[PDB]
This record gives sequence, structure tokens and C-alpha cells, in this order.
Amino acid sequence: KKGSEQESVKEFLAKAKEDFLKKWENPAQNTAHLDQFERIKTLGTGSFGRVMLVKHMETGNHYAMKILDKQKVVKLKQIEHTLNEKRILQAVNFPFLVKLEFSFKDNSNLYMVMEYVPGGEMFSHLRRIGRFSEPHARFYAAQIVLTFEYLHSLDLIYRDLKPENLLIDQQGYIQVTDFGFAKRVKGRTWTLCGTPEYLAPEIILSKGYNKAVDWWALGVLIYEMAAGYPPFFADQPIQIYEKIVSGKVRFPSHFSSDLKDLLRNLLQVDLTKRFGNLKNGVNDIKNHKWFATTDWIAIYQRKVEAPFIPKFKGPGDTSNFDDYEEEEIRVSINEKCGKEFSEF
Amino acid sequence: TTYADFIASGRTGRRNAIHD
Ligand SMILES: Cc1cncc2cccc(S(=O)(=O)N3CCCNC[C@@H]3C)c12
Ligand SMILES: Cc1cncc2cccc(S(=O)(=O)N3CCCNC[C@@H]3C)c12
Repeated sequence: KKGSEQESVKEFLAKAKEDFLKKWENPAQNTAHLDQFERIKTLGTGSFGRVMLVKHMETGNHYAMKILDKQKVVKLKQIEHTLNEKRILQAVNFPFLVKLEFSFKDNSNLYMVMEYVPGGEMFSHLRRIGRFSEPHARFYAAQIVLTFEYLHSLDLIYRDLKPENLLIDQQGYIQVTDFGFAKRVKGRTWTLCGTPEYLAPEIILSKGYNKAVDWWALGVLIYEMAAGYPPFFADQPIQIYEKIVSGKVRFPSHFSSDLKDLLRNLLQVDLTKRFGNLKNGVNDIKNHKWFATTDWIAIYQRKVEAPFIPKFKGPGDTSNFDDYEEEEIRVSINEKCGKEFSEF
Repeated sequence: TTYADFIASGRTGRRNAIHD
């Protein structure tokens, strides 16, 4: 069924693509400097560096600053992925994607300054509560459905969906962060990347893959949210991989028959049977019985009352994040890896 | 139960990405 609603979506996406392409072809560079920011506290870490809460001295606004050590990025062969991340993030604009406000680099590091999202990682809230009710999980899943509709329309694959990468804002809505493995590609791509529990079978089997991997991952996410544990787990990655390729899933006894039916279609090992990848595209998911009560337009416009609103005691509050050890930011007197990060 | 098996497993914390 094509109707007026589907035509309005098509028109919105056409205009969004025009906007994206102007920024894609002419990316912003060097729009701030380190000493414009007061560093307050570390909010999170990774392999390339860390994320810190900072205050912009001229406006008094708080932001989350991601810092990447250029030498570590080279050592781990993530040069191209880091260039993809920044070029994509500065070009996108959607209600459920974190906004990149500034970017710059110095002799040692790359910096990306984003909006501060104070509600914490969905990961934290999920492990604490155990599991979300079906209506709670559906509210979040709808936001990711609309996000992947937007991203895929721009020829982007996201490739790292998991509760650790979803933050909850003050209104209880989701913001997707970490675009470290996002790529703009027409056609197939081949890199082995993502998180073991969330990897599609075609990635593991080295087959060449496309946007359908993101729809698999959404199946994994919905299961984990509704069960409290992922569908494929073990203590060692190789044991996880074995389970993923077998095509055997067990559902908890409390899953509704409609949830089970959606998940059998998202967790389809065979590419040409997987929801999101058939002729009706994303509409096979949006029209599924599990989503019959969902008002897609109201979700987009943020008019649905969220089931959970995190506690926030004033600007600058970090109580929804864990504590981490504070390291000094070292900036060398000589420039490192200048050629490699020329376009950043 | 499966949930009890999960919470006693070695992967209940934040999961890092892998890469080539
Ligand atoms: C707290 C925070 C708050 N606001 C914006 C953010 C943007 C990116 C990453 C973070 S972050 O959570 O520090 N971050 C990276 C560290 C690894 N875990 C994934 C997670 C999403 C932000
Ligand atoms: C995105 C990209 C972007 N710009 C330059 C590039 C140069 C070489 C490889 C790539 S790449 O596609 O990132 N790449 C390397 C990473 C592993 N997968 C193989 C593939 C050829 C580039």
C-alpha cells in the first residue's frame, strides 16, 4: 500500500538528501581550539582515547568531547574509519542522532565536540532493571527504525548498533552515538567490524554485505531489550560466532507471538528472506503487527510521552555515568601523522 | 534459567568492538 503518508516520507527524504550532500562535498574543518574548553570529568573510554565532559568558556554550554590519539589510530589501522566517522557525522541531521558541534586537531590528537546527552547509556539502565516491557522496548525500537530509514536512504551503513551506543536524553528519547564504523558505499563492503553478539552471519562468513546487516542487528537489539540477555551469548567470541551461523534461536516464554514473528523475520540467516531487505523495504517492518499501535509521525515529532525519564539534577550533572580514572591530555611539540589526517 | 546463566557469564559488562 502506497498512500499519502508514504509520499510525505519520500518528499522529506529527498530534501534531507540534498542537505546532506552539500555538507558531504564541503566538510567543516577546524571550527574550534582546545583552549576554548575547560575539561571537567571523563565520561567514557575506548581504544583510541576518551570522552570528557567539557565547558565552552565563551558560551558556558557543556559538551562531550571525544579525543583520539593519532598514533594509536594508525597502530590499529583505523585511519580510514576515523575519516569516515567525522565526514559523515558533520553532514547528518536527524532527531535521534547526536549533533557534532565542533571538530579540530593538534600535533597529537583529533577532537570531536558533541552535544552532551545527560541521561546515560541505555546499557546501564537495561542491566539495572533487567529487561524492558514490550511497550517500552517498542518505543525505543521505533526510533531506531526511523533512524535506519534515514541513514540507509543516504547510502550509509551504521554497523555498530548495541545498547552501549544509545544514550537517553532529558525527554527519555534515544540518541545514537559512535559512528566509528559508519561508511557511505553503494554496493557491497567487506570489513570485519562490529560487536560479536550483534554481527550478522554474512559478516562472519566473509561474504560481502550491505545495509541488511543493520536490520539483523535491530533484531538482536529488540531481543536483548525484551529478554534482558542477547539471543547468542557465550564466554568466548568464537563460541558466539558458531551460534549465530547455525540459525537456531530460542525465545523466552513471555515473548508475545507477534514479537516472536517479527524477530524470526529480522533474525533470518538468508539475506533474501530478511525483513528490511525485501521489495517493500522498511515498510515490511513498519507495517508488522507488533508495531500496529505505533504512530510513526508522532515518534519523529517527539510527541509521545516516554516510559522512562532519567533523573537530572542541573546542567553539568554526570550521575548517570560511571566514574573513570583521570589522565592528563598530552600535546607533543612535534606534529604526528600530519599527512594521514590532512582532511580531518 | 537462561537469565541466571547470562548474569554469571564473562560478558555482562560493556562490550568492545572487534576489527581486522
Ligand atoms: C556520555 C556521552 C554524553 N554525551 C555525548 C556523548 C557522545 C559520544 C560518546 C559518549 S560516551 O557515553 O562517553 N561513549 C563513548 C565511550 C564508549 N561507550 C560508548 C559511549 C556512547 C557521550
Ligand atoms: C573508506 C576509505 C576512504 N578513503 C580512503 C580509503 C583508502 C583505502 C581504503 C579505504 S576502505 O574502504 O576503508 N578499506 C580499508 C579498510 C578495510 N576494508 C578494505 C577497504 C579497501 C578507504
